Amino acid sequence: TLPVRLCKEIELFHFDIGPFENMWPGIFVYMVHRSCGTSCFELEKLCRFIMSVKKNYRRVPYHNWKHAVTVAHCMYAILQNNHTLFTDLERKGLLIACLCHDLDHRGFSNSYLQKFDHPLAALYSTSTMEQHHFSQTVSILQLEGHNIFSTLSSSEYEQVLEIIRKAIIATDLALYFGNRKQLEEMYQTGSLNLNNQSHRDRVIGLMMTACDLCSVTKLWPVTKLTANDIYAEFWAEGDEMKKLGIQPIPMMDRDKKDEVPQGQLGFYNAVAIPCYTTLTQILPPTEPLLKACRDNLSQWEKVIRGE
Ligand SMILES: [Mg+2]
Ligand SMILES: [Zn+2]
Repeated sequence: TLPVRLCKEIELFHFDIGPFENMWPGIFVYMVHRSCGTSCFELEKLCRFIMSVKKNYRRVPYHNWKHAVTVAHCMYAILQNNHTLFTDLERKGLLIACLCHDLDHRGFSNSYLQKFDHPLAALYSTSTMEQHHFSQTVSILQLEGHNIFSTLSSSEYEQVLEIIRKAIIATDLALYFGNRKQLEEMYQTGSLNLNNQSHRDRVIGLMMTACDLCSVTKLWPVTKLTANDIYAEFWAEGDEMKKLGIQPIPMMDRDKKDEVPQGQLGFYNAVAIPCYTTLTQILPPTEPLLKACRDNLSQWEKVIRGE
């Protein structure tokens, strides 16, 4: 059972799962139960699926089990605030996609894998890791007793894997820039229509980006602690790059730590602030995410100024 104090807190966008590690599997079950009913999946199947998903996140500093549940929780808060707008299969597909979105991540970006001719880059040309994370999701669903979508029809089973596949591919940041530009135009003119499937996929796509970057929408002490974990992974990539005779970008160079506040400032102005601004225009109840992002942009502007 979930403690009473958490039941109120889990609904809010700023909830930090950080302090409840032993409760993360149960928090995911509670979010699924609240989002699509107590008989959303056969409980025994769901629990085996969750533990296998947990076992398939590596012990890397950032793209680990904790990140998967953080992203899942952010999606739950979007779905709890945007009732009736999402179908039952979408609510169901999106929570699973979020838990699985970074499965079997090795702490290396697509650029490294594409630059050092890694076997995964030969198999998957673009969105290299995201195509591997989707493959890991399908392999897990196909394990004995792990098929949580057994109750669905053929038509429904193939729809949910498609919601999941597009959702996991939308977590490739390289695709975010164009997707947000198209949504921004559609909204400003008045073309945006959620009944059109292509628009829906785009709206879901940006929700996946919002969820995946939600460490920038927590209270400042949490945002700062997560950033140290992201950088430990980025700096470990840059160290391998140095060993292979390639000077890494500043963001992955541990000798360039002093550029972090300015790098953070640019990531908020170019990536995160526009993401949550566009999301807020389409889904007004998601406003707390933009407000929290703005509060952390102000904290980074304070670090650079010397406050
Ligand atoms: Mg990812
Ligand atoms: Zn992620």
